[PDB]
Amino acid sequence: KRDEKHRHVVNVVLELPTEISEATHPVLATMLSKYTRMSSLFNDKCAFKLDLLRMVAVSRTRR
Amino acid sequence: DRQPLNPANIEARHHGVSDVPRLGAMDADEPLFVDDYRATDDEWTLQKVFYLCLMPAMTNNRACGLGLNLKTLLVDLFYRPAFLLMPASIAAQRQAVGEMLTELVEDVATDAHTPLLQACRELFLAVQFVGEHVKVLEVRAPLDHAQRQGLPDFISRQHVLYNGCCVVTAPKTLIEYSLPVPFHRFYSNPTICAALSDDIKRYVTEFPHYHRHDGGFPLPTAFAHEYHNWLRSPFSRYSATCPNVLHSVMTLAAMLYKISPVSLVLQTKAHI
Amino acid sequence: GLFSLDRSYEEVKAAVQQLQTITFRDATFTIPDPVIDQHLLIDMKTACLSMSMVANLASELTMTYVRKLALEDSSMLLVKCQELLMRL
Amino acid sequence: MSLQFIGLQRRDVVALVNFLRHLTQKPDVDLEAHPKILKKCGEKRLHRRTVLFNELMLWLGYYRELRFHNPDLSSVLEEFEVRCVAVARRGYTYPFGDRGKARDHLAVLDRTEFDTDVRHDAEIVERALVSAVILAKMSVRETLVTAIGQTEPIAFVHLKDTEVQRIEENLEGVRRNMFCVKPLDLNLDRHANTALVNAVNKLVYTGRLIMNVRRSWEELERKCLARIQERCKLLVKELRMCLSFDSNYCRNILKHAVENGDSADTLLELLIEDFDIYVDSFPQS
Amino acid sequence: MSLQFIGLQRRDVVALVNFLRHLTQKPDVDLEAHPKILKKCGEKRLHRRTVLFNELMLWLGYYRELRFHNPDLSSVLEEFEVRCVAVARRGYTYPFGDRGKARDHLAVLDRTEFDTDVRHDAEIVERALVSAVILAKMSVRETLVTAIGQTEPIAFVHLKDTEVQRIEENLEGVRRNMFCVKPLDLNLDRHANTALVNAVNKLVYTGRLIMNVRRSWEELERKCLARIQERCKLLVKELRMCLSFDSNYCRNILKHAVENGDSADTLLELLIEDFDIYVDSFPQS
Amino acid sequence: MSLQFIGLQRRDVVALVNFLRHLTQKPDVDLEAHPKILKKCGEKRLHRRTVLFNELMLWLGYYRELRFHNPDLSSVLEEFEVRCVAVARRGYTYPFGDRGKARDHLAVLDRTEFDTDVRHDAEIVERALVSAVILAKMSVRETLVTAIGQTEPIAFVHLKDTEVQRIEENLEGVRRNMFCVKPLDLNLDRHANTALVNAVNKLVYTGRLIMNVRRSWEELERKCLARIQERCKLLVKELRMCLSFDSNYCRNILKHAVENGDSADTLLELLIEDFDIYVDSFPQS
Amino acid sequence: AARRIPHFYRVRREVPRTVNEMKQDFVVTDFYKVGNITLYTELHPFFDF
Repeated sequence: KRDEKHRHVVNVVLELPTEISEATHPVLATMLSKYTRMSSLFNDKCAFKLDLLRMVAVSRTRR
Repeated sequence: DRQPLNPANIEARHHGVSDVPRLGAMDADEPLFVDDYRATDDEWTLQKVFYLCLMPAMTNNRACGLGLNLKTLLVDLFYRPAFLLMPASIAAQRQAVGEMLTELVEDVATDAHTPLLQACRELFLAVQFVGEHVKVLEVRAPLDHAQRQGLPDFISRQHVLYNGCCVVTAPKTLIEYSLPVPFHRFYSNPTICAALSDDIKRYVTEFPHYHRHDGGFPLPTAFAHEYHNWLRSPFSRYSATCPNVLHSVMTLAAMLYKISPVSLVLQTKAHI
Repeated sequence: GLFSLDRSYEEVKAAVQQLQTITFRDATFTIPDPVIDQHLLIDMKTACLSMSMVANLASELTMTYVRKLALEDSSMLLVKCQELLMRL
Repeated sequence: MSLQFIGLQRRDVVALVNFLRHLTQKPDVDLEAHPKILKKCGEKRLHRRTVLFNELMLWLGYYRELRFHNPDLSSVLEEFEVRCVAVARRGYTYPFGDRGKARDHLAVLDRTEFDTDVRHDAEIVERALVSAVILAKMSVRETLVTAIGQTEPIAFVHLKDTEVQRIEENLEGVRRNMFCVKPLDLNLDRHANTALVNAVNKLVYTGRLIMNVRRSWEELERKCLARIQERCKLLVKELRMCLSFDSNYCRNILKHAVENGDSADTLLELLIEDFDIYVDSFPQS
Repeated sequence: MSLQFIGLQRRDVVALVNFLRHLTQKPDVDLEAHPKILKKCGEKRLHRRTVLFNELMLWLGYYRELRFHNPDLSSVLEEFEVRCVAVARRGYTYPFGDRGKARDHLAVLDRTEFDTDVRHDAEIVERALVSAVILAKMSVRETLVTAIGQTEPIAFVHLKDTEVQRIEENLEGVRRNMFCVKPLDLNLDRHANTALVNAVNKLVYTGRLIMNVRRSWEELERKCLARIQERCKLLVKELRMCLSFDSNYCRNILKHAVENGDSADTLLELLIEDFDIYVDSFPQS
Repeated sequence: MSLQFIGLQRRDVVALVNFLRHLTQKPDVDLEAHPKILKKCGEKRLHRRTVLFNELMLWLGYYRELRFHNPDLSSVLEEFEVRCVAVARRGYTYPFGDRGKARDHLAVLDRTEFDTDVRHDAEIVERALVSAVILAKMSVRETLVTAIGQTEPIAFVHLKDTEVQRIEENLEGVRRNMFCVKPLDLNLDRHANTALVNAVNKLVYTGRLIMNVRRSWEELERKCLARIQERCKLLVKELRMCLSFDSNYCRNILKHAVENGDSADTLLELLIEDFDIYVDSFPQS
Repeated sequence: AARRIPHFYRVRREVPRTVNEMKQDFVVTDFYKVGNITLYTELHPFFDF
């Protein structure tokens, strides 16, 4: 089921290298549930990369 | 866009939170996504003292405005394992941040005790505050009741640059991602703007006399409204030659005194 | 005579104290003991009657002319007429 | 309320009779919108004479339910005049750049009236909202088309697109079924709007409600009558073949033209009171 | 649309959902009047953050339910004018000592109308009632206030001590739950009283009813937003204490303004749709 | 508040209160109209003392529901007050055979007003309608009857018998029950009739309405005030026979006069509260 | 406008000057001489024409 949606998002959209495991990355491990919802607006793949970029920055901001 | 942006419905922005719809909505004139906090009038005046008096007088109309394509730039510099994989050599770490960012952070900002990665990662944390792409805004403001006496139907055009940067010179490494946009009486430099577009470089190389900074090389038809501007040609005639001295900075403020009847009655009581 | 009715007797003293003095042609003059009476009362009736039958004869545009004028053009005469019009 | 059918199984008659009582409640109030109910009618289970007659009963009974649930806009239609006069209440006080043009729109707004007859209102509404929105845009100084022969679209002003979706979806569920009203779409903001627009938008929503219901009922009647008048023609041409008494009784009933509000309701009673006698002709089971 | 909570077991979650489904039919519609429902949040049992968060969700869903029901006054506001018009025609025939003094009160009574804003609605209710009780007292030749700036207090006239103590229990029980009112078994009519007095008494009743509903509703509405800022200011202090991905996520949600209860709706919808991501930030068990 | 019956099982007490609580909804709102309720008292089955007491409880409680529901035709009364004012503006323009003979009726029409007493209202409308229904006859140059002592039977003029029969059955159904008036679908105007006559008919309709309701209400109350006085007049005789303390106690409760329905409510409120002490007087089963 | 600002400079057509651009180049002593062709534009101090 949804494991195929998560793979399609990790690979068809985010195009993350195979070295970036889904299980390893926790901040990606939560955002996948959210990106799965927005089944539309997958045409612009450049947006989800920058969104995950900024969520990773959310993950490590001490201030 | 073609219609006023007054409706409070059209303005909202979200920071520190994932907005894929906003990030996609980049490049759209519509909902501009303006930050929550509004400028208080006193610092609103300091902005006009700076960009409108200080900068043209200390730069002599050499400055120019330009917007950056963040969508294709931030994804280009970042989005490497080195930044996706972040914990909570000197050259092998150059490869990690890439050739594009190494040109920027290597000598400009790193101390002998801070490696390149510990320095450049501090930059990564500002990615969470990214806003829209560069866009120009018109401001159709009628004049005050003391001045709208004659010609009541007059409406003053403005062409401010939302989400942009003043530019002293062309960015050498971001030259692939910069976007030159001359709009104002100042901030319309041919030397900067031709360095960023062959479309303007051919224009100037056919028309060398537009290279001149004083009365600008003719701005776009959207931006070429000389008469409805607040600040007409005498301002650039003055800033083109004025010596970059503090008093030549103040004298623009005295060029800015209004010709209201209340301005006249108030100004004359002072014996000015 | 018109203000005298529907007003408290102390207010009427303050009004009559000034309505009687007249500065025509730079000289002042004063009405000798002006007094509300029956002789003013019948004139009250005829003035209120004619002035009320005036209100029911002006056309929709005749009353509206001032509103039409001020919304489009302004001058000194029109400023005070905007004042006597109470509110809108 | 005494509907009968020739060949239908009693369990199928239960669903068809219950369809009368649950008609307005369900979404998609249109006989075609429910194909299952028409498969329930008896095609290919019953003979053509039975099928074409069965559809006469369903269409006359459906037309009867529609008139019982007589959709009655006058309660809301009175409130429309309150809201419209409330819009003019602000059109006068509000300043404009050019007032001598908007005065025409305020006069044209003062004209609106409700005839006791329904069929003209879908025009009057259009005469008002176009005149009202051309006013409301000038509240916020929207660019206005000057090209002659162009009517400004009727749309909500300064209401968020996600809000406009939720409000037009309710209007579409109104166009689906006139009887059910859910005016639960009130998210307008205290701060984000101006004196005119606050009322212009509510007036536009009420006018869109009134016109959508009028058009929805008009579509329902337009299809009902054309369907009944065709089924009568098919059945009359069908029974011409038989000579037996029970069949000729049907043509003698169906000579009467169905064109009226009252004529279908008379034909259905006249076709129900005498059902015992002509049912023999239509073959069943 | 579904609310979320952290520490509580599904029993208490369903308890709050049922507490919120039945809000209008519940007596004492005030969350601060039901301390056990706030204890249901599990104060002193769960962590300070989870306590604060389930409380913020309680207040946000409660304020959303208030907006969802939002007591309409359309029918009683029109009945109040319909009732109001009666006293004028009852008083015209009556003989007064100084008919002009009472004609002023009848004229104040007959120009009554309600401005579109809910703010100006209560003022007419009071001015007409001042004009009406003074009229009824002139009808009985009873003492009147004369000191400048002084005004007759609105109070029922010629009614028993028990009867007013009984209607005031009703008018008070309107304050504690406005959305529903139960009309008194007792009728204000009296055979001893003049008809004008009975019309004045029923007018005073509707006026005090409108005033009790309006004042209490606005009081609850502002109090809810006061508690909401009270909660968010403390919750941000709690979330700053322990940085992580999800603790830093809830803060960036809470950075936004709290005013304008549509903004509380925005915060609740954004807080629900993004719930899955920061649920682990709050300790449970 | 809690009615008390001696020998009546809860199956019948529930019926007696269910008859009261739905009184506005039943046709023929008269206690005598429903003889089964008079039989539920236990007459000819219980002893006479208990029979009269249960009949008395029924009469006091029915009178109470009358005083409570207490019809109030104000919303229609103002429409009648407007239509009478329009009738004169119509009658003034239309040329008359006699300028001065109609002057009397038009001045009678100008003088209509509603007295502080409600009871005078039915008279006013009567003297209103003699003012109009005669005048409309001169409108058509019809020869109205002038024989002494008969004035002019009130009647709609130039109307279909199909319409007058329907409007008459409507007025009758209002006559029997005066609380739930049913709004007509009829349009009393006819373009065929004279423009003045459509106004006379729309006047006469509301006039007949106000007259019928006031007459029927006074007719019921004038009867119940006799019924309760008869029940006490007969019950004091039965109570004289026993010297028991409670037997003297009930006579002391009955000492007070039932006139002025206010006393009819006071006696009931008192007769309930002290029911426990004297219930020992009446035999059971 | 920001995106299509290069599109303006693709046309090589020279852009005619406005009047008050042409009005500045005169010296303060030559502004009044007949050789000024913009003398009729200076009708009024507070309003440029």
